[PDB]
Amino acid sequence: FKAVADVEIDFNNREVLKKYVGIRDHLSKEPGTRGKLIEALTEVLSSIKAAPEGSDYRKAVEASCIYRLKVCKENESDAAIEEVLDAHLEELIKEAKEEARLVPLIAGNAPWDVPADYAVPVVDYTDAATILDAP
Amino acid sequence: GFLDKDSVTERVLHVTKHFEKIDASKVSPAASFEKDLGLDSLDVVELVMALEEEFGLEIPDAEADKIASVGDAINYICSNPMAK
Amino acid sequence: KRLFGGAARHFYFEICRCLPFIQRLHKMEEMVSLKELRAIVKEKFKEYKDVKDGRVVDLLIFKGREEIETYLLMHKQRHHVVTEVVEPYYAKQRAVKKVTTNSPFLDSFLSSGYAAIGV
Amino acid sequence: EFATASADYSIAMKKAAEITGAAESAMGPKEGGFTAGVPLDTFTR
Amino acid sequence: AKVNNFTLNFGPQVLRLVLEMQGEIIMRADPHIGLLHRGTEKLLEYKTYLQGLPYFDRLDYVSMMCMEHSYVLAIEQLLNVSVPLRGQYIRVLFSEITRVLNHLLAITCHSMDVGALTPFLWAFEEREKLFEFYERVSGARMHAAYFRVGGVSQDLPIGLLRDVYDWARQFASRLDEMEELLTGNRIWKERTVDVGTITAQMAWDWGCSGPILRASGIDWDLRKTQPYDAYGKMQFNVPIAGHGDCYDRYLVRLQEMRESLRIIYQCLNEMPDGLYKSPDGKVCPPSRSTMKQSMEALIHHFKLYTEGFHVPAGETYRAVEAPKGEFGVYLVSRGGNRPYRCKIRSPGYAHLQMTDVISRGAMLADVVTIIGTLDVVFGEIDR
Amino acid sequence: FEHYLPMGLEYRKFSPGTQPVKAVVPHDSPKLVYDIKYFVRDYRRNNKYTARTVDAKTTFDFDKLYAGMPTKPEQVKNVTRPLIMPTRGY
Amino acid sequence: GYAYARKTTDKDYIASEHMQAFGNTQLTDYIIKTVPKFVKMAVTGPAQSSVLYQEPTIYTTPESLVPLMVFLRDHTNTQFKCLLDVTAVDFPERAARFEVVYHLLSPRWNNRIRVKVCVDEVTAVPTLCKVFNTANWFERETWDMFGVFFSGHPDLRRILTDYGFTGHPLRKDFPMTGYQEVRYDYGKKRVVSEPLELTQEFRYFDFNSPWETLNR
Amino acid sequence: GTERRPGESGAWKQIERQRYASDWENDPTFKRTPKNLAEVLDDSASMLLLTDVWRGMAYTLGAFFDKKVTIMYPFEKGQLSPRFRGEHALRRYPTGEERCIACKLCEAICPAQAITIEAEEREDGSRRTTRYDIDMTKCIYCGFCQEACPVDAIVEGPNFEFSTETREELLYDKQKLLENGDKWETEIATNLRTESLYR
Ligand SMILES: CCCCCCCCCCCC(=O)SCCNC(=O)CCNC(=O)[C@H](O)C(C)(C)COP(=O)(O)O
Ligand code: SF4
Ligand code: SF4
Repeated sequence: FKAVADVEIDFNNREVLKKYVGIRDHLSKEPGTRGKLIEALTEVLSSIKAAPEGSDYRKAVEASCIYRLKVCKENESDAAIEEVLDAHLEELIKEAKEEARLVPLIAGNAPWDVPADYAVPVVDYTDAATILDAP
Repeated sequence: GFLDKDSVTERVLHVTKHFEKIDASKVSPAASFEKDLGLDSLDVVELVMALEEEFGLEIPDAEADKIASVGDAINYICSNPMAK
Repeated sequence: KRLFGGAARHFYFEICRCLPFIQRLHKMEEMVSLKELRAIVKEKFKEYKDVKDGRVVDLLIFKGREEIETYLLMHKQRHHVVTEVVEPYYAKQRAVKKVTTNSPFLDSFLSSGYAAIGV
Repeated sequence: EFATASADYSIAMKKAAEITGAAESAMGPKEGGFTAGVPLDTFTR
Repeated sequence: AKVNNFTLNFGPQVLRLVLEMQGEIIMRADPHIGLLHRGTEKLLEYKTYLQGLPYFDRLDYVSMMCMEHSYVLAIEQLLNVSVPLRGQYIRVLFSEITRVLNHLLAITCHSMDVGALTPFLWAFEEREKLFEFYERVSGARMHAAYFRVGGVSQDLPIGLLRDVYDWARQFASRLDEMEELLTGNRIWKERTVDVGTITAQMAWDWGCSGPILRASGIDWDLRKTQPYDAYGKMQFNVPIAGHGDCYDRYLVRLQEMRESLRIIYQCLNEMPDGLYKSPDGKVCPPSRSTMKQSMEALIHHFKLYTEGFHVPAGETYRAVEAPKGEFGVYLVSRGGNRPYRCKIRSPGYAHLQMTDVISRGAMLADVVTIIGTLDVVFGEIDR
Repeated sequence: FEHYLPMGLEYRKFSPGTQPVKAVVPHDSPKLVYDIKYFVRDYRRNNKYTARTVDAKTTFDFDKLYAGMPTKPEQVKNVTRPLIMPTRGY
Repeated sequence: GYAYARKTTDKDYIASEHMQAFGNTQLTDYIIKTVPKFVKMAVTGPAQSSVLYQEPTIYTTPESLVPLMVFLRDHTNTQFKCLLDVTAVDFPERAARFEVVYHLLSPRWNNRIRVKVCVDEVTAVPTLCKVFNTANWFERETWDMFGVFFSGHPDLRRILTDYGFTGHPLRKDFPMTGYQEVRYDYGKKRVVSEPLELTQEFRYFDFNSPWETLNR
Repeated sequence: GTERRPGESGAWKQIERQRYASDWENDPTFKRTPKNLAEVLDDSASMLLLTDVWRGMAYTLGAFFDKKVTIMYPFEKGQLSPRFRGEHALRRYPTGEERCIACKLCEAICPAQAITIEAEEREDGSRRTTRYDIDMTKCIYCGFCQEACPVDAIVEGPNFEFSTETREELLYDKQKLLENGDKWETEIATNLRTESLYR
């Protein structure tokens, strides 16, 4: 990106970059770390147990959390987790906290409680260039 | 008993008299709004608003909903401590 | 006891409470009285006395509410009240048993080839 | 086999007209004109 | 004590505002709109697709061809029409000329509302030069009707790129002399710094887009994330600030003018030779010499100018990085030669909804600064 | 510092009605002058919508979805931005 | 609050391969499998984000619009933070003639989605003011233009039309020119509304070919 | 410069924040505290004695002594192109016969419905109009009618100076449009000799 300030800013220092884009003032003044991401993801893994075992929602949340924790485990520096998960760690901790917050509302609504012969029609679109252009 | 039971009665009859859907001689000092005079809820609300205009009061929705008779209106005005 | 929660009479009571402020703000003190205004608004309510659905009743009450705040906030002036509320009522109660023995058909015949549209 | 205009978006229009709960909406006579808000003499035509 | 709010009516003369104050501090702002609502969404159902195109010039009438772009792209997607290369380059070049015109007007009208009168008069002569560029290719200074389904309406006349290069050679000097009056001035800073702050969570929650979104530290440009025409080939930067200030939005808008100049220079050097219109004759009308010499061209000219092409049944939403944010069209097709439903999404409609939460804690003399920095035009707000 | 207001013949030297070189504008491709068949390029009327089999007893395996994702900074693969929209050769 | 400026270099890429593949191919099946009671119908079509892809459209009941939108905002794989608009489309041939349409944008993974609810004239749709703050003015405009009532709204009042305007102009049975028109009266000294008269009436041109195949 | 100061902050929450906490020293867009005597004198010569007002004043005084961009209308005119869409006009062949053949294509394409046409056959068998009206107060000046015409009969000419005092003077009938074409024919032909290379 281009910085509109006429002064020279380093931006290799990651704390300066987090200050300049307003992460400190507007999202989280406390710096997010790898341990806080691990704690938040384990909070999600504890919170999802209110969903039934056979539900696809629980499997989806658990698989996402397990992949995130494996990324956290195999990478020690927080810049590596930033480069893998394509965000700032403050964003990722907020994502995990929001995912943990979501669980009681979904569990109260119970979307998994459909009949056994539940049916959803789907209509898909095929482009003309599939049959007109070269295979 | 804050006010007398005669002048309030003739004032009630006086404001009941000017209603186009009412009969000027069928009105009695002890009647009913529904069976006798033949009024729905909005006519009752209009009559209670006329009574409020004449006696200078404010009758809430529940109290005006309880009023179903000429005698009920006279008793409510007589029991009111802020009547004129 | 009163159909659909008695919401028609509750809304009528609310409008009747709102009415003297309308008369003062729109300066209709020497044009109409509160008694005839209450009778007119009552006559607006009787036109939908045969609605059999409560959701239509709720929508009608919501729309009548929005009409009453657009009258409260001076977004329609006194000439709007004249041309939309009280003169249609006075026309519907003034033409009854006219001084001429012409039927409504013959008045329509002498007016134009087609029925009138609107007011 | 079934192929009655089975290659366009009209498949996705015939359903969405038969979605449950919305395929059984019904009103009484003259009720939609009361909530339409257009002048009532229009319905004398 | 039990202080009631003092209310104020702010202007019939087309924004109407009902403020509430607790002294000199505003507690509430309620915009009343619809004074320019002309019902263009209803009128588009009674037009063919070519007939309804000049309605879009009159939505954001500071930025016309960008409004045309999204409607054209929405039609082209459902029609499955490809645009040739030269037409894509022309569309990118005139979209960036349009962005320069809009940002000139927005910054100078804002600075005139604050009180500085000279930058307005300095920037409008440059606006006159770019209006001459519009007129030389379309014959209209503002409502060009230039972008069409499948390309552009006419080719570039010989001698246009020469003059666009001659304007772009001195535009940076004009922007430089513009900033000498405003950027390092204490009165402008004291009017603009920390006024109407927008954070990122509030920006996404309130549907913001454009230079508001970039001044709150969000890297989101539709010309780089979801590119359209030849914008993926263009090399330019996204300016980023991090306070969410009026001052930061002013700086972001100036830098966006610099980047638009960069894209304009790149388009002036890579303009290819070839077709400017799609060769599908059942969508694009033929040339006037071809129409007067072949039977199929005359039949297609007759039918395309009366019934128009039939768009296949379906729906789409297509958006463009308009100079005020994301401008989008939701087109619903039943299959006819007329749109069944055409919803228009305007960024200024969403930006003006924020005035209740942005003006809280500000004074009366900062309302006009907030309205000026949101960059609102009521043609697109009131459709 | 570049000056506003250029002097004579330094800007718009020729009026647009007196263009010094005649213009020859292409309005058709050379590939389509004598090869005019349309059904091989009818993209408008050849798109299809197909009703999928009713999405009820399918097997969404999340293990395969998360098994194709990277775990190290290198081995992250990114989708490059498209340079132009499709022109189909024109 | 996402898509913070992180890379200081020029990026020549959009998204990652695995997440773009998931969003462009598997998102319909994912949403159907995770929350099946919320979804009644799905269409995967020509992609709001770009001409090159496909994107889903989700049909839902009004009873579950708010939980589905909360799930689509807060779930870790579907982070649809921005609500771009709310609108309606009128289908007078249907039993429920209105389709309320919600467009969403995910800044986290460069995605878009569309959500539809079918109701008639007298069925309320739950408001999304608590989920998205822009839902206020869009629901006000939808009520103004179509007469769709949004229950639980803080102040549902008309926003676009005239002050005394009854009637919903974007319905198919509402006339293009309307019923009333406006002029100044010298006698009443007021601007007055009168029944419509046109000096030249609107000419409707019926162009449609009896050989055309695309009409649906 | 774009630098910030504690005190130059336009609001109150940030003014209260900068005078009770040193969080502004972490932000890189702020100007740092002066460290020695000369820096204090530079900061005071910035705040007192202005010198930021003076740069703008020097620029505007340079503009006072510079060249002007005003044209003296109506002795001097602006610049337009042969594609310019002005007053509508009806054209003839060089013989003197009308080009228009009442095809009603321009009436069909007109998005404003500003054209009204009636026709019958002339006494020599030719297909010609009997009414051709253009409501200039309904027209949007798009030029679509000029594009739809297959015989170059209706054009938008190069005239833009046609303001009137009554609105009845702007409801053009067929005779006035032919009079406009007879007035502007040579200029229209000169414009169309260039624009036929592109159209
Ligand atoms: C300044 C002037 C502005 C005025 C604008 C406000 C106008 C609002 C008018 C619209 C509101 C309505 O009609 S509300 C719709 C009213 N109709 C219904 O609800 C259907 C059921 N019928 C009833 O309720 C009847 O009143 C009845 C059978 C007599 C019940 O007898 P009671 O009554 O004994 O209970
Ligand atoms: S220029 Fe446009 S508005 Fe004027 S007559 Fe031609 S089509 Fe109609
Ligand atoms: S002016 Fe041209 S397009 Fe219009 S009716 Fe005459 S010949 Fe046809």
